[PDB]
Amino acid sequence: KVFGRCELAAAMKRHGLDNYRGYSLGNWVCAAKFESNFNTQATNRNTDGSTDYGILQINSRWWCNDGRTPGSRNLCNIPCSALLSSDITASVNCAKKIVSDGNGMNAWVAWRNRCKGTDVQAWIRGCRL
Ligand SMILES: [Cl-]
Ligand SMILES: [Cl-]
Ligand code: NA
Repeated sequence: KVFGRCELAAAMKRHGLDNYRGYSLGNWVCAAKFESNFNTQATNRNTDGSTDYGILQINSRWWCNDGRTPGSRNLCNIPCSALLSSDITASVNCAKKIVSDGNGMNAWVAWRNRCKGTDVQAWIRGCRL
């Protein structure tokens, strides 16, 4: 699924991401924009042979099982394919674990390089939320 901006905002807010670990909704929408362009089916292969999945490009190196990242972990205890679903529940529940592991949203490189320190509230402006 390719979400609209406000559509995604509302889904994330419903799942409790707004202000989760102190990160306002616009941070999460900005991270999704630049990680996946709001597309739940986005996938991208990493240098080390792991793959990032879904709207928040969650990495198989640590967080999900894809069967093709030798030596990896599955800390969210899910198949990576669950992160491609039109229903973002699995991506949000796993992102809450990632953002809690110590480095907050710096876990997402696109958030650090394209959202951190910007007007992230622009990402939810206009939304009836
Ligand atoms: Cl915000
Ligand atoms: Cl933090
Ligand atoms: Na894995």
